[PDB]
Amino acid sequence: GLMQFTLPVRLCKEIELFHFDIGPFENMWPGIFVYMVHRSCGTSCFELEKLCRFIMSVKKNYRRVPYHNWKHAVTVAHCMYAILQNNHTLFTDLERKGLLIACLCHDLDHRGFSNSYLQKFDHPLAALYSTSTMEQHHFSQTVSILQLEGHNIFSTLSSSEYEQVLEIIRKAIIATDLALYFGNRKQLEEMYQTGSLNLNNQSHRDRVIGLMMTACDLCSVTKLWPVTKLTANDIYAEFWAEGDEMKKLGIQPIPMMDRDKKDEVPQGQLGFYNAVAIPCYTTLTQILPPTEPLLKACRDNLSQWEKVIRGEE
Ligand SMILES: O=C(N[C@@H]1CCN(c2ccc(Cl)cn2)C1)c1nc(C2CC2)ccc1Nc1cncnc1
Ligand SMILES: [Mg+2]
Ligand SMILES: [Zn+2]
Repeated sequence: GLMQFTLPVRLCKEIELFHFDIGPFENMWPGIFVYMVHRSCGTSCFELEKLCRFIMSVKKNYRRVPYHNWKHAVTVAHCMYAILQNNHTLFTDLERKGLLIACLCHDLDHRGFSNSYLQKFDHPLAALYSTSTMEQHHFSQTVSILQLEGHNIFSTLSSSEYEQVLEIIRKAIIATDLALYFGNRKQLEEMYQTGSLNLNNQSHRDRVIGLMMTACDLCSVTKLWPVTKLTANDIYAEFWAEGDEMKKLGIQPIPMMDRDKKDEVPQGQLGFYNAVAIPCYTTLTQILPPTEPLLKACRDNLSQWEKVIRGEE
């Protein structure tokens, strides 16, 4: 109860910032996550013995892949931490609880392959879940760990609140299917621009949480250039491996997943910042102004990718 977590001064300061990198010391990441839950939610939110055990079962069920790994799970929870800390009054006690756990669980048991590849490969998960194939798997894994013994971190909630929080987490994890981002933002854009957006509307709240999850999921594009640059290597490591597996199915992959088409990556990143990233943080800033630093950082990396094409690096 009186056992606070405390980080070194540089991390204690820098972890409040949006562009925070959790660093290469894996054994610190669980403590970083418990510090964030304590500040963002409260020392009373979770039983420390259960949370710690929950955290370590989740870690175990992430795989050793270049990008969609344990570090990504924690990085995505940090972004969600920063948003909730800068938007202090807007979110309920169950949301702040649900959302940090949703972020940590969002990519449980990821194999480094897109939904497309599972469909074309005719993976068993594709027959079980026809859309948002991995995301439904991710949520299924989350429920599996919650139900392990001594892992029910929500055991103080009423039966009804417990159902609410698992509904928050399900929708939250499904929203990280990028296929669903495009329509979600467009609907939020119109609701803002016609001025009919309404945070008391539960249908509206879900969409906003959906956008927050995309924002957090893509947050490697909102770091200082060196972190974003080096994370781009890990993502394409996964992309190029999948392309190889596409070729093995007798399918020429899209250039994004073809390693013989590295030259085209800089231009591919512009399209992505223009088509996906900037629109995502713009709309998010419009609905939550104190998230503006995610937009600024995103623009800074977009500018850096233009410099790459101009041969200045
Ligand atoms: O870039 C991403 N998608 C782009 C789509 C088009 N792109 C493309 C097109 C043509 C060529 Cl020839 C090369 N590439 C790539 C990306 N996607 C995801 C989720 C799987 C959806 C997450 C992060 C991402 N970027 C990222 C950048 N930096 C640090 N971390 C992640
Ligand atoms: Mg995912
Ligand atoms: Zn993810």
